[PDB]
Amino acid sequence: PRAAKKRAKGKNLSFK
Amino acid sequence: PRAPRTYSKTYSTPKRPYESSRLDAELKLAGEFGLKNKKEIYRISFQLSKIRRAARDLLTRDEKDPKRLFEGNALIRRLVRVGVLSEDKKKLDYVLALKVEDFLERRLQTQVYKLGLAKSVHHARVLITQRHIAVGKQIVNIPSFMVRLDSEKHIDFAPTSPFGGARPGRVARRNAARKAE
Amino acid sequence: SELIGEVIGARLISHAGSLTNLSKQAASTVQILGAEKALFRKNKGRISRYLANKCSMASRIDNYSEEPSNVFGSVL
Amino acid sequence: AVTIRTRKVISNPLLARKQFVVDVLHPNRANVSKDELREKLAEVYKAEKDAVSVFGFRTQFGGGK
Amino acid sequence: NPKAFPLADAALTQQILDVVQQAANLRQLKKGANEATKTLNRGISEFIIMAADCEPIEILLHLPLLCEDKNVPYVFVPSRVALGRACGVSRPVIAASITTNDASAIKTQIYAVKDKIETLL
Amino acid sequence: ENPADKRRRLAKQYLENLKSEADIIASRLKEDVAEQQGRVFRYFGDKLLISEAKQSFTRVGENNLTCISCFQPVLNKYTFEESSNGDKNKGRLFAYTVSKDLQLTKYDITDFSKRPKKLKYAKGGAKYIPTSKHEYENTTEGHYDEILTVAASPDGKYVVTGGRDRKLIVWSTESLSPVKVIPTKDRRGEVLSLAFRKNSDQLYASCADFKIRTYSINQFSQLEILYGHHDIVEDISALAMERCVTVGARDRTAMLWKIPDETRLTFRGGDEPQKLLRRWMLFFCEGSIDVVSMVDDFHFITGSDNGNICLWSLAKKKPIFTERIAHGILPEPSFNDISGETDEELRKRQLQGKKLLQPFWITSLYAIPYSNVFISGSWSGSLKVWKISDNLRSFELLGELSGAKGVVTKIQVVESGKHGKEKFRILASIAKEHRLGRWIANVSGARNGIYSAVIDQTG
Ligand SMILES: [Mg+2]
Repeated sequence: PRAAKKRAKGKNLSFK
Repeated sequence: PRAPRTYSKTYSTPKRPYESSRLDAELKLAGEFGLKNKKEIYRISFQLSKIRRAARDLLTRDEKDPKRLFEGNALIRRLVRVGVLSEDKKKLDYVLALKVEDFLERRLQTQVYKLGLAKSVHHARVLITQRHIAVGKQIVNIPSFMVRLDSEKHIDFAPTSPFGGARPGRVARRNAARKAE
Repeated sequence: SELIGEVIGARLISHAGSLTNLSKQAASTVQILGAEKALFRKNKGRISRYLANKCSMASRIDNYSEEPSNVFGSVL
Repeated sequence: AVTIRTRKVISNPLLARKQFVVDVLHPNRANVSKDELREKLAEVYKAEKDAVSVFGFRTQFGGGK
Repeated sequence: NPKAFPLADAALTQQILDVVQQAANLRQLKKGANEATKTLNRGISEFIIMAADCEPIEILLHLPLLCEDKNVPYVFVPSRVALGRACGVSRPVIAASITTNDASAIKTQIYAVKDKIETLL
Repeated sequence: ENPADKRRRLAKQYLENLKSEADIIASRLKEDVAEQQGRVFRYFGDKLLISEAKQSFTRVGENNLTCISCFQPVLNKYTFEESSNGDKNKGRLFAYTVSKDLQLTKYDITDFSKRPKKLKYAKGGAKYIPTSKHEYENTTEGHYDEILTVAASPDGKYVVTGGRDRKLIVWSTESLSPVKVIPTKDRRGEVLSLAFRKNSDQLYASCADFKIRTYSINQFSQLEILYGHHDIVEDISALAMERCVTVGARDRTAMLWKIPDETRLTFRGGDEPQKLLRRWMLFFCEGSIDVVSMVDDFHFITGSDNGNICLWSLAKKKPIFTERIAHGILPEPSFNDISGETDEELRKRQLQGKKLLQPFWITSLYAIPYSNVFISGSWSGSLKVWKISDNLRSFELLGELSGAKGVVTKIQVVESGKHGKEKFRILASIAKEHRLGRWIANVSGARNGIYSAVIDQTG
């Protein structure tokens, strides 16, 4: 039987 | 207790240090490349001796043995990457033909001198130790830094350095203030 | 000859000693070959230096060409 | 200007949280306080400041990051 | 037979134009026919790069004569507009020279071309 | 009347508009959100009509027109408000142009039938030379050196320029009034290319000091400097995401920067005529990569000085497809002037047959975002339109536009009309000399002006 298939991203903010 | 942290010496005293030929050779090397003391020459001689002994031992083995192929390929790759060994020069026998001088040119101080950022090896060392030189995005203050072929052509003045774009140092702005006053 | 003149250019050839010799010299050298008789002649000096290069330019057309023409010396 | 960047983000419903690595780019500045960074992370993640924690920040040699 | 001889191929021209660009950054490059004339006189040149499409061509045929007399390798590249761009100057260049410096950071690359140019001759 | 209800009203009005325009509605909504998915979704190469394009050339006083940037309002689906800066600028198209004469000029191109119409301009000169001589003090309002590039902010509120004066001056679109000057702060940091991130205020600047600089125009501040190129970064392109792409000129290396990941992907051509000739059984070696345009978030195209247009994919380091000598071979030098010999046959030998012949350079190359068609430029005297295959593995010559005569320093495209029926206007800057320098010999008939071509969709 086959194994289970494989399966939050970076976010950016600039201030000042 | 905590597990030991291993360590090793990076240099060894030559076999009979006081040879006049050896003294003059160390004099020439230190003067040409601006080495602080003999320990640097001993260190690089130790490294080169290790490399060349390994090359000899691999050469003793027959051609096509797994260990010879694997270790020789790794050693040639590392020597080519660091820049001592040229691309057309990829054989262990030519590794036996290397000299300390090649590693000496591969020092960051020498590269800074040659690239024209500094006109003299001592000026280059002074620039390195004062945080004015950056390899890529990284500021390097170690003259003994070994420069790779790819890293060779990214050497520049650091952005933070007064020569690389930042504001003038303390001396310049102090003089400007006193002149203004 | 067309650039400067038959008499003047010939003196330059003789001053250099041979048309081959004159061509090999640099432009700055060619200027001082003809600086003893004022052949090529602050604004005045600039034209003299400018002409000296063109004189060096024209000589090359002549020496290394088997059958030199005057088309280039004319436009020069 | 200061740039805040989140990487290697892993959702941990066992602890009911978000774990990640913070990269702070701060040109011409010594460094950024944990408080201010908590403000900005809270705003970015649309969560309370009280729910945001940050630690283990080391300035890379030569500064600026 | 042609006055421009030897004329480098596309592969060779690419490598040559690579070296000349590097020599420009390191202040080891003399640009212009008059400069190339001078460096030969002082004997401080490795080899002379020349544009075969120069307008007219002969105007740099004194450089080969000086080179062959002094035993300096020389080669012709097809394009002057290309050569000038490699040198870093904003105008076409018909002739160029590499200044002698055994203590330059690009010694190996220069000698690599200096080998091939010799084979071409 | 809470804010959410306002969004409802705009969307409800928006949906009614789609119903009035028209299965179809469902597809259009997906098309509206095709942009975030970084894939080509505008297959309109076939329906173009190049032969019927209305071409026009408009002369400009400025010498050596260096670059052009066009701003187009776009309706934002999230808020249903147009990108126009002000109500007066609703549905107005602007084009900004720079030249070596230190002059910035804006034109109105809204009326496709009519030629560009000048509105305002600003000119620099020796008045703006900095007295301090220090890099950090190069904060003068105007330019004092050649301006090479210009870019328009997607919000329509600012236009930014750069050049050999090692400054980045951002101007107000309405009055062309300087509002901030950002020195690059490096001795050889001459700005060579600007690309605005699509629908964002982020700016990517390529400098001659071998680095790429990122800015936030809204904050008027620098963000990050990117390292890794080995030679001058002559061109830069950007799409919706942060993946900008560059070309390294003599480095012959095109690099894609994953700014979020702080990683970079390296691509190299690696073509050799010897193998090319053998597989055939004139092929010119690549010298430098000068132009780049990103067709898709996963694909991009580059142009070299050997006349090669190469298509690339992020998966593959090598080119997937190449088009050699795209713009043809340069005219052979005349025999009457190659040498001074009287006999003609002597002069012909100096031509050395066809060995001296060299190809045209790809001075300009632009691809419409997320489309299957892109345009290339040179001083051959015609603009060539190419269509990419559906599988994104090859492209062909769609057509040509011969109106342009001179060096095509930069190309831009603008669209107007309904979604189904769109009119495309091609605006290309034409100059008598190459933007970076004066290497190129004077081209017969070349003029300084803005080339305009208007192309229609029928089928
Ligand atoms: Mg410091």
